[PDB]
Amino acid sequence: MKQLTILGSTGSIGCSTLDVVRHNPEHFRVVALVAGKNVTRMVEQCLEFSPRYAVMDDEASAKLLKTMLQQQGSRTEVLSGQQAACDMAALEDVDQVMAAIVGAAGLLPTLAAIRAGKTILLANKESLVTCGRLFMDAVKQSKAQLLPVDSEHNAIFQSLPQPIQHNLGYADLEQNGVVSILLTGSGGPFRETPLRDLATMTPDQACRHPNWSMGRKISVDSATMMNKGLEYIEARWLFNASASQMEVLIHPQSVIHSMVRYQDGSVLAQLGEPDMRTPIAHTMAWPNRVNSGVKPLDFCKLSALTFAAPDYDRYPCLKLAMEAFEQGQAATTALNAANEITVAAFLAQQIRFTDIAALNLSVLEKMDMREPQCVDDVLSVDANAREVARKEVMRLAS
Amino acid sequence: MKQLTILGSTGSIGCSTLDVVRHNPEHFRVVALVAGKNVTRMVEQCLEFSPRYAVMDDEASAKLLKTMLQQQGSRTEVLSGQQAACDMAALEDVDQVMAAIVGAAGLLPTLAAIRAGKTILLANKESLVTCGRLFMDAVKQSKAQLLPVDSEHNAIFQSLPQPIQHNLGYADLEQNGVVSILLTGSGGPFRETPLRDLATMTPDQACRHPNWSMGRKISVDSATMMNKGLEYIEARWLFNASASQMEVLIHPQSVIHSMVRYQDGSVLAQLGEPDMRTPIAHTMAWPNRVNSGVKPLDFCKLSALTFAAPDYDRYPCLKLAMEAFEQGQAATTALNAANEITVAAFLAQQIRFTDIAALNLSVLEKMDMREPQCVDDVLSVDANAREVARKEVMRLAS
Ligand SMILES: O=CN(O)CCCP(=O)(O)O
Ligand SMILES: O=CN(O)CCCP(=O)(O)O
Repeated sequence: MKQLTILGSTGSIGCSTLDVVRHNPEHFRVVALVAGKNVTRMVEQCLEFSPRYAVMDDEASAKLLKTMLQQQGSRTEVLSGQQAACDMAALEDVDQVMAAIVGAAGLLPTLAAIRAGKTILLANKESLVTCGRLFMDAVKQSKAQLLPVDSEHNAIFQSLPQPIQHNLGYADLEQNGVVSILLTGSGGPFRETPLRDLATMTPDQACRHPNWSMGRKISVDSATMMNKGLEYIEARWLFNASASQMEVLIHPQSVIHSMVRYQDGSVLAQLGEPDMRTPIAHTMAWPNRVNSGVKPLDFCKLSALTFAAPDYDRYPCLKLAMEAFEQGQAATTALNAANEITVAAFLAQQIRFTDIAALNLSVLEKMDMREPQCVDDVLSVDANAREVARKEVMRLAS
Repeated sequence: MKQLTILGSTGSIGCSTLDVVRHNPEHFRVVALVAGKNVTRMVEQCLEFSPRYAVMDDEASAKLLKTMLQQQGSRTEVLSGQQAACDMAALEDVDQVMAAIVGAAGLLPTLAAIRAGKTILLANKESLVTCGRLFMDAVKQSKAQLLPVDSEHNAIFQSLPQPIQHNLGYADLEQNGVVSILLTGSGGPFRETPLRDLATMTPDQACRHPNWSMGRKISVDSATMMNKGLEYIEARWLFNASASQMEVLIHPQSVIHSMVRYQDGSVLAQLGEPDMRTPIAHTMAWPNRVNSGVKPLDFCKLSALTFAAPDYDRYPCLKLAMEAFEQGQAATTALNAANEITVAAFLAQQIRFTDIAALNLSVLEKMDMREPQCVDDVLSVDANAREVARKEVMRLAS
């Protein structure tokens, strides 16, 4: 049996993970849950799965949680704060850590799992994006295996040969017959919205994906295709791909999740319901398989599958991300940080949908700092870009 | 370097194989070519690749070939007949045998390659279909590895886990996380032809596939979906799949070549240009890859990808094949044999398109023989069904 620390347990991916545990009680045990402020969701999960430990980011949420747990008589112990999360990620009995915190705040707990040599179920793209080569070196240095949970990188992983799967980020694509990695592709809810209407789209419209049901941050990123931008950066580290070994396609139907192009002309792809339980279950059971709760994809009830090149006038954030990778790690760390601040500002009705790409661009220009040489440098660049992004947001606020 | 005997070299798959050798002269050498009666094509191939040996099925064709080769001064030696083909398949220096003869006539040379422990690039579905468990036992008994060349089984193979790839036909699908195998799917050139017009379709119309450019036999089988019927039978042996582990879909665009359904909801698929060089190159280079001459699939210039359940009123041959597998090996051997005779009769303008399924059904009913216990029994059943099918054809001739 394999035992779990879930980072970001109350989130969309966290809840999907627990649903896989739920369907496979004889294969998977949760030792620790880590979350932020959603106390009701966390109390549901603690009462259901009886984890050894539960961590909340702030102490007030931890107290509310503990009060309810000791009333019901739960054996689950409650802690709070970032260091507690890092300790939960490194517990001896833990085999796998689901890294599903949103944003760069997930970085330190994820790195702690990595240093403890844990199998990392990686669903926190912002951490690899913001940390890059330093993240990949921490993985190589330790006994840890990365297993991509994000739907796209998971599909790529499944469609890659074993020498790459077993040496992720360090193996040579070309020697293993890989020509390129095909990153798809939904296009968001406004793929067919007139360009000139984009600025009037509300947070609720942006968070309503036709196919996916995920968190608000990721839904907005899908709308701007910053999600694909972040995944483009991440895929380059995870799979050791150059710019010429990356293609980005829009696939509106979200059936194909991504693909790998080989030298003989073959393209290998993963398909399925747009449901995170599938890629999560893939990583948790790898190299075997388990039921994930997701039913068989019915090919006779599908929409016709299409593809299209991304239009950078529609999706300026994609351009920003792809070019940030070329500009280096400081620009990338700062882009991620800015986008966290501007997406939050959009969701809090402080700026418009199209202001995200505008202010992200502005922050990048105003950033003037050196390439990070360590994790502390990554965090200084992050914190600084957050400060500049907050100032820029105030630039377009009522 | 790997060295080749090609069985059926002058055919569509044979020519596609030689094109892969052509693009990879430093990886692949042809020791022997085996063909039938197409002397011009065979002389082209002998003069180009300078094989050690060339075999033609009849002695008159061998003579015409030899006359031209010794005029030009070629070192290639010419032989004729079936036993010669079997010897070519077992030469010491041969590493791989492309089994690309059409029909059950390919059986004996393919079995000779198998007994010699050769890597079998298997593109002769009629042989496995007609020989079944006996074929798979010959493979298991010897040192031979099957590598499926047919576009569909190749796609399945690429989309299967390594434990299955390395123990093909004997490994358990369910233990390796496989729920089912999804066999696709073109539907032929008459997929959208009114049912009532099918009977007026000519051989030239039947042989014009929108996507594939292959031999006449396989093109007619694609039109009736007997191709899928034969591939259904073959896939059950190759992948150790039961009836409940097989799904058959129409995919009109021939981009997806087939798929594998896993327990967590994942579906793995191979995609590409509908071009046999790709699956051929996959098998020849396995577990590595080579350029096959096929260019990268352009997803931005594709038709929208669709799927549909097969309609047995449109494709009665599919029903015949799927039910023949249940009826056992004699019925299957006899169905294949009948279909070879009736497809030939259709191409020779002796019967109509729709007469293929009718006479195939008739032959099956008239067959009354025991399940084959050995290869000789397989050939008696085959020869007998050919005789009955010829008689039935005469039933509807002018
Ligand atoms: O893990 C799943 N995702 O990343 C969501 C994909 C939505 P997009 O294709 O619009 O980025
Ligand atoms: O190897 C390639 N084929 O089998 C040709 C497929 C044509 P179909 O899908 O109509 O059977």
